[PDB]
Amino acid sequence: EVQLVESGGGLVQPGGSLRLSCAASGLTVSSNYMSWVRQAPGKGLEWVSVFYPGGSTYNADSVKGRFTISRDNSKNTLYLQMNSLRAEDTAVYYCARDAVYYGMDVWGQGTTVTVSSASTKGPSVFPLAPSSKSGGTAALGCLVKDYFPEPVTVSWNSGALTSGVHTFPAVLQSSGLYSLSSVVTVPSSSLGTQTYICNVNHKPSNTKVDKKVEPKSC
Amino acid sequence: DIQMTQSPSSLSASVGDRVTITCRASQSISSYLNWYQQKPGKAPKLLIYAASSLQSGVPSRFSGSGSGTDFTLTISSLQPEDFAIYYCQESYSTPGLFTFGPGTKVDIKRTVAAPSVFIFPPSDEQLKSGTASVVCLLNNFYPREAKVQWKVDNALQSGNSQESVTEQDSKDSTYSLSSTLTLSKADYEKHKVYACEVTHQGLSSPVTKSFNRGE
Amino acid sequence: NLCPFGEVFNATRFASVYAWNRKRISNCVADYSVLYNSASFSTFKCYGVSPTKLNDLCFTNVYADSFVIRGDEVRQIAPGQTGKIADYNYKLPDDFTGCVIAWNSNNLDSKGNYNYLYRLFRKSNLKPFERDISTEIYQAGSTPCNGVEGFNCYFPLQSYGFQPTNGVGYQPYRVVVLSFELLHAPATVCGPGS
Ligand SMILES: *[C@@H]1O[C@H](CO[C@@H]2O[C@@H](C)[C@@H](O)[C@@H](O)[C@@H]2O)[C@@H](O[C@@H]2O[C@H](CO)[C@@H](O)[C@H](O)[C@H]2NC(C)=O)[C@H](O)[C@H]1NC(C)=O
Repeated sequence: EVQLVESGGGLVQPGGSLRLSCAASGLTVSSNYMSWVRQAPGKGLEWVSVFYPGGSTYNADSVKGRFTISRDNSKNTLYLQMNSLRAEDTAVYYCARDAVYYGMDVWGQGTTVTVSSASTKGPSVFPLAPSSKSGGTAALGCLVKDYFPEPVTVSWNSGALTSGVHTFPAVLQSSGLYSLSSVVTVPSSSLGTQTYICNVNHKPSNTKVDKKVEPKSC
Repeated sequence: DIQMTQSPSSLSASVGDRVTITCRASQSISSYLNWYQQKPGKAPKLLIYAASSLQSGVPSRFSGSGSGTDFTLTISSLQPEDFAIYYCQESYSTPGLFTFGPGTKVDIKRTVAAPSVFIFPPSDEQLKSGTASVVCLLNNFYPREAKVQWKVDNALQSGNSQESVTEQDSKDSTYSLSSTLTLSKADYEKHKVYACEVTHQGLSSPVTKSFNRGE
Repeated sequence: NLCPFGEVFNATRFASVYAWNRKRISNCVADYSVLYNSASFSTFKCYGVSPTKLNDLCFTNVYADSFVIRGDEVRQIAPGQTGKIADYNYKLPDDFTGCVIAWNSNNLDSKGNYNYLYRLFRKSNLKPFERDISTEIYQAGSTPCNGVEGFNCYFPLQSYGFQPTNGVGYQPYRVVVLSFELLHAPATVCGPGS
């Protein structure tokens, strides 16, 4: 039916280049106000570039001199050429048709761009050991530290432990590497007898790690 | 340019509630304002265009209102699929790189629930590598608003921690929060008392969890 | 006999920019520096001529184009500009010879006034001094619109919505563009110091 399909996103180093495409069906790109809009992790929507039907194009100040919007009528496709990329250009990039009075009614699904100088690296997995201090519920977990790029998946006891589990969103550290924690609450009574192991998978580095989490010996 | 603000930043509601969200414009932009809904990880979806016209395919429980400077979006009977972030957008500025509002998040209402708080020292294994991560966990609390204050030998720490929060739990409608304090091994061994102090509406006074390095 | 500039500058009603008015000035004496020394104009930019020297010049004909736009759009009424106004409503040539004159008309063209329109949708840019008055539904896809608004089918004109409450960038401005024609023909429009 009516759709916009973005492609071209990927990982690139600072100073590198990337070209996004947006293939349209059900509307004519060259006849519309066509836009690229991006959303950084946890932030709001930011307009990047706009292509007027008659040919004029405009860039946000944030990408001035670096990004170039273009289109190909024969392919009914919109493009965004991104040069001199920087870490803060990391975001999901959406293409959209703007019917200004009638709203932005058609949006693509988005394509992810990650700009970073970090090397691919598998995480270290450290125990968050249950407190020695207790006739109720105890918390334990694993700290999954210093990996790149996303994602990491975490299970507990190879999937036998699911209730009470919270695996948190990763934070990007100042090193450029990600870190996250996964925790679970369990009966304090089980600490002496039930084994708790977090299973960590980081496919970009082919890393699989199992870490047994137990009370710390004093 | 035009700056745009929405109220409130966050709202709690239940299925079947009547919800109203408002939006404010740096100028009077007549009826040139649109409303969008966004779910996590998905593109925004047009709900209202020209302040009051219902976008085709959008259920009739959505309606828009207002003119000039202030506008309100209304959901007559909130449905489970309506929990999301709602943005307003002006269609007025030049040359068409318009500005979106900051967004109003609508989450699921439930009884207040205080967090259970846990502090975790760095593992000995990590300390060998020269870095110490101290972790504070706030488990299963509601509402979302919460404050974590790190203390080291009673000195309040600023600039050396990061935190993240889960999405509202599908079963019990609570949030959980993890905060990580990072120090070098050298700095970690210069101090004894490591404390996480948590403020939340469900707690009469702030709760502190702590440990002494070396137990 | 003096050229009827007051008929243009002091007209009670001004046209919408998409339907800009043109008055042909001919066979008369033009006192340009009366206009120039006036203090009522926020914009008075000339191209190819000097404003002080205008009263000593003769032209074959002079054209006075007039319309209302938004304050932040006045910058588009110049050679080499782009934007919704220059692209789809009123376009000056690159080799423009004439003067662009504008003044804030907030106290005249703001009542909420929705009378003044501009063209929002157009598939190609206007040529210089082209005037497009069509109201056909704009076809944004491959499906014909058959005169009804809907998906991919937009009315091409939109209203300015002038509210006197707003800042000066969003206030209505009356514009007069004077273009000076020089041909191999009699010069019928002369300044007083000719
Ligand atoms: C456009 O009109 C102004 C103002 O004209 C004055 O107000 C009118 C309502 C009407 O009563 C006119 O007769 C008035 O003169 C013109 O500006 C004036 O020019 C005359 C000389 O002709 C001078 O005596 C006045 O002091 C001027 N007033 C101001 C406010 O500048 C102006 O010349 C007209 N525009 C053109 C292009 O002719």
